[PDB]
Amino acid sequence: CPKRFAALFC
Amino acid sequence: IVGGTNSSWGEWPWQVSLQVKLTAQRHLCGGSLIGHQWVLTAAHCFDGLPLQDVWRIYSGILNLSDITKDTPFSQIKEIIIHQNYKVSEGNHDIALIKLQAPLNYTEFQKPISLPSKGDTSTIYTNCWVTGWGFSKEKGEIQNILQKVNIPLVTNEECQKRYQDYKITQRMVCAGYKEGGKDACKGDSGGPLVCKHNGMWRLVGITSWGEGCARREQPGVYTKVAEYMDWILEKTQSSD
Ligand SMILES: N=C(N)N1CCCCC1
Repeated sequence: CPKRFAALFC
Repeated sequence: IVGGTNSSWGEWPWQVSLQVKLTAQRHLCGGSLIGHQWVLTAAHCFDGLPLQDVWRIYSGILNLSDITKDTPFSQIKEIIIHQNYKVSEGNHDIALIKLQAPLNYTEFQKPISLPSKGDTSTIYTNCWVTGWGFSKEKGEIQNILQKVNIPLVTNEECQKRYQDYKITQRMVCAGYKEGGKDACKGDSGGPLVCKHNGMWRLVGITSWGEGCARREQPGVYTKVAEYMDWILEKTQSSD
């Protein structure tokens, strides 16, 4: 998942 | 949550912590209890493993450091990710989790109310975002559930700040022009709730934004009203 998403490993 | 404050017991009884245990245990995402066996969260919380034996879902917990070996938790029975979610794109960032057992409702463990399939928010003047995510960019998970009051912003104004994407009618934005208050890493999948006439209800699911709490970069949330047909269909069908 891209940088703009908030999961820790995005 | 950036620029927020510590919550007290019973303020946000729908908030859950979605954690994984492999060899170590960690908080990954937020979620909202919406029924006795159903949690609503973000689809992107599952990029990485959707093999659901790893998950531990904590409800009725205000302070995470309070969690021990003996703290009860829910396990996952079923994961329903929106069929049109594609990780690269980011549209339809919404997922349902069916718990292995129904939960008894208490003052600290109750479902959030859902909107109807077609509303506008202009009555939503009092909105809050909660979670255990970072309190700053390049921060760390917070122990006590944080709350922050943030204004909704029109999709037109949101679109101006994000020329690279994509702000659809199925998203809702919230934030301050000057920044300093916002969701952040670890807050994914958690609730954006608004209080109207003394009742709370779920307006958004924490999704994406540029960094955290930057000026003129509002948070983007999945607009729950636009998925209510989907939520009803999937939960009724599964039940
Ligand atoms: N609201 C912001 N800034 N977010 C949403 C949650 C993922 C990290 C970025």
